[PDB]
Order: sequence, then structure tokens, then C-alpha cells
Amino acid sequence: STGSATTTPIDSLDDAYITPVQIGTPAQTLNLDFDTGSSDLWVFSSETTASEVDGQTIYTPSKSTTAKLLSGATWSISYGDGSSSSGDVYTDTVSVGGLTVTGQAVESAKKVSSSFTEDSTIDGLLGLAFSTLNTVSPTQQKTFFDNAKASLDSPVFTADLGYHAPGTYNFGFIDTTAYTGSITYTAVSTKQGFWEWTSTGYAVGSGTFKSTSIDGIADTGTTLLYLPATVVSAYWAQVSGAKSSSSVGGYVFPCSATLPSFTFGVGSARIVIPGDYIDFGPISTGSSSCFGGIQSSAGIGINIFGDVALKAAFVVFNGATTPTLGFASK
Repeated sequence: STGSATTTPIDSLDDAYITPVQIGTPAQTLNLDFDTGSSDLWVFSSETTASEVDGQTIYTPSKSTTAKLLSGATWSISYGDGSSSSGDVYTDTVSVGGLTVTGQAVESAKKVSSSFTEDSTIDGLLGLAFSTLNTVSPTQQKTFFDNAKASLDSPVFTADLGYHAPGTYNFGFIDTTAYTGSITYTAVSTKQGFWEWTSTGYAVGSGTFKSTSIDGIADTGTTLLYLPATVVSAYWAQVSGAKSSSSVGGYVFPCSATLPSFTFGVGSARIVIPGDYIDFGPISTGSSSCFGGIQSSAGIGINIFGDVALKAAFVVFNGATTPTLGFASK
């Protein structure tokens, strides 16, 4: 089997991407944030605290003939941006782009933090990291990909995120029309439950490539590119007037700037992030200070190849017995 679904930016900055997901019988379509950095599929639901719902589409398991309470199961998760959610668990039929999983754990939110309530465009998350990170207790549950894997033509999924434009998540096949050149594959460590890999270095703009190992995760659920402070300082030093603002919470730059590109290494290959991808716009409405799309990972504890990086590539998440990651230009 295969699946193919379009993923769409939630706003003009590509702060996140939503992908339609069919849950239950008859189908209830919710727009979920596909997240290769977590492993829970959770949704706003009829069980969510009413004051914490503001415009989201909810899953109502009582209206699904295939929903079943997973008795005794609860879940609770915190994300890198400080947001959180928790609740109980149903199993139900879940389809993504024509690919169906029966018996998928659908984690129903009883509580969500303010960041979720305040974003009316995201109805939940669909985790695509390794199932070892799933938070369901007392019986850990498998991700949608893990459940689908054995039925897939090939045990892979791909992320093809757009810059200010829709893109595609495919399951079970590699669309050879979706990228240019060749795909370069690189080793993954699953030891922390992430799609963790080592970039071979970087360049700033038209500058020379610096060979250096940068361990990080491929994370579709993180907006920005978080890298070591040395790297990030070298990037922003090339933008006149750029500075790190403790008050804003990262590097800002004059909105009048033309940003240089940033290149990262995948083995002997190179992925070039155009400068425009690194512009996240005014820090507040009407400001001439703009927020940078490359930020320091110092104090995160891990480097994160988030959307800013991934959208510059066609990315293969190869879930074979020994997983790997593939990157191509596009």
C-alpha cells in the first residue's frame, strides 16, 4: 500500500504545516501537525476542556462506530516549546492520503496548553518519530508509521515541505519526480527516539564550506533551524545590524536586509537554504526588526533541523530495520 497527502502551511510564515487525516467511521477529518520529533497521535476532542477549545475541529469518538476506549490508558506530553497536552486513549481507524491503519491509538486530549488553544488551525499532532518515545501508559502505543510499515510497498515516508506553498507527505514510496539529482542517505541513531543524524558541516552564503560534524534531529514539528552557537554567530555576522536579543528570545535582524543562504552537508552532498527561507518577519506587527530563522541550540540540549532546513530538501525517512535519512535537492 501507499499514501499521499498534501501538507499546507498554517500561515504566511510557514510556522507549521497541517495535513488532513481521516479518523473514525464515518470519517472525521482533522488537520494534524505531522511531527517527526514526537511519537503521539493526539487530537482535540469532545473530551477537551471546553475553555481550551477555540476554533479547532474536534474528534468525537462516540460518533465513530469503530472507536473503542483503550481501557486504563492515559497520555501526557511536553514539547520543546514548553507546550503540553494530556488525556485518554481510543483505538480507531486512521487514514492518511488513502493509506489506512486499523486499531491506531488516537490520543484524546482532555487538557491542552495555551499555545494549542490559541492556534485554531492545528487540530492535533501526528507523531512520526520512533515509537519508543510514545507517552501512553501503562501500555506504550505505536505511531501511525510503525503500524502501517509492514503493509507499505517500502518501509519509508517522505517529507516534501514547501516554502510559502503546499507540499507533500508520502508513505510507502519515493516519488522520483519530486527531487533533482540524487538522494544522499546518511546514518541514523535511534538511541534518543529521534531521526538523529550527523551533518558534515556548513557554509554561509557564498563562503567556503566548513567541515565539521553536527549531530541533530530531523524534526518537521519544529519551525526553525537550531544549531550550535558558533555556527549561528558565523551566519548572523554576515547580516549588517543582526544581533541576539535576550528580550526577543533570539537573533533579530533589520527587515531591510538581504539574507545570505545557509548550506548544510549531508555526507558529500550539500543542501542550500535560500536566504528568504530564514526570514520570519517582524517581531511584532509594524516592527522593522525581523526574527531570524536560524537560532542557537544552546540550552535546548540538541541541534534541530526543523522546517527551515527540511523545506529546502526532499527528505526520506527510511524505516528499514536499520533506519537511515535521505536528502535531495529539489
